[PDB]
Amino acid sequence: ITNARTNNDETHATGPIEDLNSTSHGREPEIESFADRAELAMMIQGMT
Amino acid sequence: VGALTVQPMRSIRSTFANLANVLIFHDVFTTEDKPSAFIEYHSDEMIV
Repeated sequence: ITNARTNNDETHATGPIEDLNSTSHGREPEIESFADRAELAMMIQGMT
Repeated sequence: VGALTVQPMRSIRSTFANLANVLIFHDVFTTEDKPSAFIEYHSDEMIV
């Protein structure tokens, strides 16, 4: 067993998928989303 | 005594040439070798 106080990346789970149920691969990217920012701060305005 | 040899011989064939000329007929289109299709498969994958 070894440790790592690391939270800025993964760099610890690597490998090739071998089946749509494979559970030990690397990491693939995700949908490129956007800002969608709406805070909750006592009379914020529209920005529609 | 000279003529009538064992090799075949010819006829008389008089000589006037009677206005000979040549026409040459060309069509238009040509060839090529690779198929060069219209529609083609193209692919893409989902796992990085």
